[PDB]
Amino acid sequence: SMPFPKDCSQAMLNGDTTSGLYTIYLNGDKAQALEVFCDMTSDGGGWIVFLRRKNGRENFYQNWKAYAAGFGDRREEFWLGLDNLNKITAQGQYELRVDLRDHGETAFAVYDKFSVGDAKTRYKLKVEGYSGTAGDSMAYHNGRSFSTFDKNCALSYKGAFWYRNCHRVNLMGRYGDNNHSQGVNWFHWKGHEHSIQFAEMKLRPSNFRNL
Ligand SMILES: Cc1nccn1Cc1cccc(C#N)c1
Repeated sequence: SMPFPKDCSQAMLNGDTTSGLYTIYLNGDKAQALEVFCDMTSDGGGWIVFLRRKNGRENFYQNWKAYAAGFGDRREEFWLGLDNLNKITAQGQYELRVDLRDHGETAFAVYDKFSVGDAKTRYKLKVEGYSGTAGDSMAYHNGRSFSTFDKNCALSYKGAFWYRNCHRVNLMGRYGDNNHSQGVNWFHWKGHEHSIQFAEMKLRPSNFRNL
């Protein structure tokens, strides 16, 4: 095993094959411990989950400092934090996976290249290299800074995202809200008038597929 695994891929190769909470260490530094949820089953596992929607119990209409730091219950609905995402994606070349489920239907999106810039970039999104079944709804968002109501799409849709004008993805939107663009949306799968029951966003090294 590795003593200070820097993501869920290094924690999995540590032979831990059960999904759940694991400690990772940013840059492999024992002083930068972070508790994460590892999805060890989806497409080979080793995924850090950074967003989960499943029941509408958690409030996602939260401010910049909350989106920077992270919030929620890692075992249920939560947001990992933009500072964490910046520090993880800085460690190497990461891939994004999005898993969606609604009334028994599932879809997914993978982006071969995924990064989140630091606070001086207002946590700029990079997403490239789409494959999957959900439809490429992140392309619209590529290169955009993060937006919250206090730093306006976040206000208009009462959510937070790498908003443009405004969204094709709104996975931090209002749970079960089928009103146009208000809900947990992935436009090129279920449009803007259908809030998705279950959503996870997760990341791991892009080279994991053949390591
Ligand atoms: C540890 C801590 N103190 C304040 C904010 N955070 C970050 C946080 C909170 C809840 C869930 C996640 C995840 N994943 C991250």
